[PDB]
Amino acid sequence: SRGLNRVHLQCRNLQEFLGGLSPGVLDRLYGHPATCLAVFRELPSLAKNWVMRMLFLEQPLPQAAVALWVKKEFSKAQEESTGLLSGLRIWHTQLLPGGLQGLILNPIFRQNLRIALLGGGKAWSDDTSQLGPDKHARDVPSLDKYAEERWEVVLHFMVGSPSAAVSQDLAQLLSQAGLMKSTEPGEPPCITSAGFQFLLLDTPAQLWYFMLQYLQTAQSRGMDLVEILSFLFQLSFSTLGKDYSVEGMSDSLLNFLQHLREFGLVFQRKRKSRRYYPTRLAINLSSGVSGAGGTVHQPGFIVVETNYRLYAYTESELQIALIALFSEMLYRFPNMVVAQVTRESVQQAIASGITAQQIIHFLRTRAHPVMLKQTPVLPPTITDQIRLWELERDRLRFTEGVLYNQFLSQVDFELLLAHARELGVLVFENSAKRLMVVTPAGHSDVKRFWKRQ
Amino acid sequence: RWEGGYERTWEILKEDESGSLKATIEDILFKAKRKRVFEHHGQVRLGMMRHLYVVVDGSRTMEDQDLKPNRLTCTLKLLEYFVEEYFDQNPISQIGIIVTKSKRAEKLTELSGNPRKHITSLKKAVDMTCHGEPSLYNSLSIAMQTLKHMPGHTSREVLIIFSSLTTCDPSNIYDLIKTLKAAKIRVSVIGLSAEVRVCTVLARETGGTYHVILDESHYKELLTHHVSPPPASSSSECSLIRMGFPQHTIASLSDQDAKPSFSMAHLDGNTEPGLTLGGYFCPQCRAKYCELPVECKICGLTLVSAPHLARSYHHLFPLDAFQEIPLEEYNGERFCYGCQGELKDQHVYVCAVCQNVFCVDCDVFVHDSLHCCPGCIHKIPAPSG
Amino acid sequence: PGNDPQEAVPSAAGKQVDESGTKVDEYGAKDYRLQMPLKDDHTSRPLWVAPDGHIFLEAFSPVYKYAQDFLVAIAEPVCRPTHVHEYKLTAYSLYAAVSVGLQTSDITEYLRKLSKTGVPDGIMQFIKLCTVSYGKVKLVLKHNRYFVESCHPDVIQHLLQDPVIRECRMDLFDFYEQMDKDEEEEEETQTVSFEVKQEMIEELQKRCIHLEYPLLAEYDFRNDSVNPDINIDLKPTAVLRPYQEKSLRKMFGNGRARSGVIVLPCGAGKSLVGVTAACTVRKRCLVLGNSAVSVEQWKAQFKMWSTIDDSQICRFTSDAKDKPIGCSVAISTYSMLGHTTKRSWEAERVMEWLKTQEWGLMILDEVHTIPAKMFRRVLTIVQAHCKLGLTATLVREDDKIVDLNFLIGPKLYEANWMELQNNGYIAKVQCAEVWCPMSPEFYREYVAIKTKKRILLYTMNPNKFRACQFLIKFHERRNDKIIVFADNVFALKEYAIRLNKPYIYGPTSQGERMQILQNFKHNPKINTIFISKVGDTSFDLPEANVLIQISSHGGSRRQEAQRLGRVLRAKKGMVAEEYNAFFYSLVSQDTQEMAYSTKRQRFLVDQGYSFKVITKLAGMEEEDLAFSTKEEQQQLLQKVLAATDLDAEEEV
Ligand SMILES: [Zn+2]
Ligand SMILES: [Zn+2]
Ligand SMILES: [Zn+2]
Repeated sequence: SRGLNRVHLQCRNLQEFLGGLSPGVLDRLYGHPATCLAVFRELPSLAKNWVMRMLFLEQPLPQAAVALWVKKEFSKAQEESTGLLSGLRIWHTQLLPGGLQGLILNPIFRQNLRIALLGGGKAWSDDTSQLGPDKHARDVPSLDKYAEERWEVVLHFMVGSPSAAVSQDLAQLLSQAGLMKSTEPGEPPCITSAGFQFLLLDTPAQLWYFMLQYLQTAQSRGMDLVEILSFLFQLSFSTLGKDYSVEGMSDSLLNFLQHLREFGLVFQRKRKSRRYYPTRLAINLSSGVSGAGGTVHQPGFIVVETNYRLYAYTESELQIALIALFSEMLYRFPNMVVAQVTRESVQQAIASGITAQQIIHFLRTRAHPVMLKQTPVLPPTITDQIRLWELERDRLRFTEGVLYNQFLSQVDFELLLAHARELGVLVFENSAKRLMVVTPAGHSDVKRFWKRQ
Repeated sequence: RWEGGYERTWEILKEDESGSLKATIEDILFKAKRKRVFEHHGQVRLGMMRHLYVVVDGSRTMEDQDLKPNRLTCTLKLLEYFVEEYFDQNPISQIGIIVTKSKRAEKLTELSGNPRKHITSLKKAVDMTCHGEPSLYNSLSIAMQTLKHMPGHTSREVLIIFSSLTTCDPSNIYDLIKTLKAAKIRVSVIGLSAEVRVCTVLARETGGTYHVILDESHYKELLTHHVSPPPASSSSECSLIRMGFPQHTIASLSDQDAKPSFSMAHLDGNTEPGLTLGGYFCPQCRAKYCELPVECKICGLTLVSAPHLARSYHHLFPLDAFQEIPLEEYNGERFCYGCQGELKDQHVYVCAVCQNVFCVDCDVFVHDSLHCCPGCIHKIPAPSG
Repeated sequence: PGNDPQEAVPSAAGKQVDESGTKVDEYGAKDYRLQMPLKDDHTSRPLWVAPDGHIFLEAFSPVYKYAQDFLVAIAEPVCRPTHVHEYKLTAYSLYAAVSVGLQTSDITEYLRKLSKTGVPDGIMQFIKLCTVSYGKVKLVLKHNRYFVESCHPDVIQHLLQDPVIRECRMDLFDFYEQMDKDEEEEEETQTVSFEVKQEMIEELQKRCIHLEYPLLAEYDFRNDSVNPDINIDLKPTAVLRPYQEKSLRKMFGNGRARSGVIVLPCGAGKSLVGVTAACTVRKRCLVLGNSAVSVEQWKAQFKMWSTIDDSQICRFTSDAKDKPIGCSVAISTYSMLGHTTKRSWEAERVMEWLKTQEWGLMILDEVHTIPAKMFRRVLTIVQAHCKLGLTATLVREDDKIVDLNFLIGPKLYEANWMELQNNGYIAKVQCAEVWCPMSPEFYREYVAIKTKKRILLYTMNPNKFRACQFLIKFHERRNDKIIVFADNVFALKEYAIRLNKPYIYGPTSQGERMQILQNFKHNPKINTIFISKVGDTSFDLPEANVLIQISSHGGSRRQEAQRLGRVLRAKKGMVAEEYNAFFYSLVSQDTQEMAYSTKRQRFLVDQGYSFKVITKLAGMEEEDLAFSTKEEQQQLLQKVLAATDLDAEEEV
């Protein structure tokens, strides 16, 4: 069918990446800046206490004591909180410390974590180059406009600007990303399918994903460095630095920085230097979760009473662009109240697929202080409308397969059932007509098995 | 004539200071419309262990809308709140839910303190036709004969919800003055949007306080006025004796699980039709049943549970007041002694004794939730003697 | 010809209405709707003045400013959608000639004063005072005294034009009689009233009265003094309700001479206020029923709330001929004839007793039903002096050429749904366009066959029946009235065969149809009934609580929506504030019915009511569903395979 993992992936970002690489490569992910990165992109409350002992537990506590930390209530939730924390590779299962397996954390992270718990004037804490407010030469809400307009010149130039983007090689990665593409003559910076989905997204973590995928295109610099630097951005703002990012420089740390003002999240002066600037953007990456602080601009209340889109507030052109993809055809004047269509805005998801929550997110992101005095149930039936509209056009579930029909026997078919169910390469079976829907990737193992017998 | 005259009403009220700043002072008058009656308390003497009697007019007056789709909807919904906020403030008491419907009186819920029973009764009282006319004489008859068997060491007050209609009852209820004046039972009515002189004479011959419902906000006010246990007439009582201090029981004391359930029709206690495992224990029956800080039916004394009910009024009397100044003595660093902020809407709230600076949200939090200035603490208890 | 007052103005001066660039007079607004909201109140918010089309209502922080003007600003607006505490759109029309206790510049000031000098485009300006306020009293001397106005500066053009067209010119037993004539005062100031030019010249005059830039207000001085006779009126204990108490108060806030046209919602006190106008006014009145369908009804509540009946009853359509000789108060029907001796003496009596009616009253139900060709015969045949437009519809027939104030004068009152449906006896409908997953063995055939048997395919669906079977027993459990409206008979017939219920069709005998009404509207044992195309239209006003519909094919939105608007009454004496009237529609998915419902629910949200699409039931196999086997549905399918086009056509 259509891809649906490219939108969220907010724990696997630190798991499917990290578990997709080596323990020694994620040993590099225990830089002391990377310590806060561990605790927060995971959100269990249950593993979030299993850590809390280990600063006082040098000792490997026995497994059964915490396997029976929580009784009958929510054993699955304990188990669901367990192997994922183990799947972080942060733990070590001891063999027989006292007679039985008694688990314990990686201590080098415990080294790294406790400095981020109490004490330590270390390299990220102090002593080399961390941070520096000397005398105020430039202010944050002015730079917040930069932290707004670079998003525009990102997001508008995705759709296409009558203005122009700055000289970036990033478009040749965003065309590479499958968000954008370009045919060969003139290289038009269009959208393939996925930037359109990211047009429907609103958080910087996708940018972060292609910035994690920035080194992936045959580049060999510090992936260790940039993800430390990804944390090292996440310091709110309020720091110019007596060029403190060059006193704490590195190779990719300065060059890819030239791109962080292309990405806008840094602000560099003359010679791309002399200071550094983290933007207030450096806290919604940290979650990716919605956030009350993630309000960008505060337009007003909306409603969609009588499902007729029902709102005003002449906003900037990016929101106008955010509904130029989403509501034309009986636009009106100075209040942005394009009427409703149950077909066109329905057709305006066909190039995205379902924007189910992304409606609901942009429901609470159309005019931002709407949840101030409005109903909890903001769409009364209107979610289900949007749902049934999304549940209308999705008439297909694309799935290739290999089917086994006219089998010579009936009980050896149940063997090949049990053979494929052993393999887990079946998707479906019909025993009444001796049919099995088998994956074509796992076809060969049965193709090998049938030719052997 | 009137087509102009219908809009001579609108035209000026629409209009205001023009040029710039229009529809501005109209909002200022709406804030100037606010700030109604605060407390006006400061009383002494009586108010302890009330024995209230809900009396409900069920009549055809309910069918008028006037505040809600039904006047019971105005009434009944906030009674539950009035029940809960009563049991909040006054757990040493109990309330007789008695309903007048069709010229009689039904004591719907008995004189008791069990909130769920009272509230679900109101939830049962939702689909009431309120057919027929009010009869207070049947209501006072129940009110007499029940409270007749109550001690004279009991607070004797009656809360009548009357829909301001004709008091449709015979048998010399004017002579029920001397009946009940001698019986030392107080009777308080509030009229629903109108007045009954005879009932107004009744309450002024009572000492019970009569009012008229103005609005839904105003409806709450007089409820709130009658939440507090009022200083009723002198020479009621002094004391009330054999206040049973109970025990909680854990049923795991010495013999672990020697009894599968502590309600098997022979155990001392086990009063209500349900299974139990032992939670409670009274002194005099040695009654073990479901926990209740009220009273029982076999020892028949008061199941007092002191931290709850001997604490509630135990600080509800000894209050003092603050003062307001618009001035700027900047105490703190332009702060509050409580929440530590500033807006300066010229209501710098100073205590009478310790003289500490507070805000509305610190004054309200005292005068609705804290009920005392903690600035007196650190100031009372250190030289206290 | 000679029928042209000021038509609705905006036609031009705007290009790609996204005026992100120009919005020039809105920039005057957007200056002060934006410069003003700083300290916790807006003191701004111009109702979002839009030059073309209409403007809006703020109505989200109205407080006192726009919540007073939740009503009062709406005089020339009509508030066509309704909402929650948010914005509220309207339209704009002829409704300044109704708003004639005020100057067009006086509103223009407050149109600016609401808008915080949010300045007009001028489009409204060039349409503000196109018709200056001017009345036409019918004073005691048998026709009219040539009233002008409270204000003088209008005869100055007029008398310098109109006469040079057409000129104008015992003791205690009688002491009080001049004390009444003492009360004949200055008509609020100065009157400036002239003398009748011989009663046959006003028709010649009216066509030139509007010809400059004025417009005339025909009145009815029939209450203080009247030279012809007065019938016996008598209001026998007819207690009524403040929705219509306000109505005649709008018809009479002045003295005893002003005509009136008032909009009600559907099912409201229609046969009350006209009967109230029948008796209070002390006239000799007339009703013009839509059909004989109306005629039986409107006399019946007149027989109820008036004891004026001693053969004092004049119903005049479809060989009714009831009391021709002697007309006191009559019911008629719109003589749309224009034929060569249609009714020889009968319509001659309709002609000649119109002449005996003199003027009476023009009780006119729902003139959206009236075509402009019949609006010719409105004024041509009937030449009365006071009218009564009982029309729920505000705008009809897409005819923005001919308006309606030239026909009936001002359109006085419309009653709010909110103050009837939330505060008032009118129940709350739950509208339900319910679509169902069909069986696909109705649809491969449908797409195979581009021939009107395809219409009957989705029609005869057990998936429809499974919904139909469902809500019967689901609302049998509440013991309240239900009615189902199908499209055509022979599909509906098998519903009345399978789960057999009360039912009708076209040629059914009316005396047993009345027994069915007796079996339905009186007998509580069977709250279920079926109807056809005729019963909504030509026989009965049903009086129920829960409606189910099947028919949705023709684009007459309102005509269908006024069927439900009439029938659905209060379900119970429900204590709760919930919805208790109920609408249901049965929709075929992937169909014309799916497509029509999209525009239909668009029209539903065009007026805006409690609406929900459900698709699944509240447990289908909870009920013993008939047609649970598709073989049984295949038994039905082969009937449909045996069916013709003849089961698939309505009355027209
Ligand atoms: Zn005892
Ligand atoms: Zn304070
Ligand atoms: Zn104090």
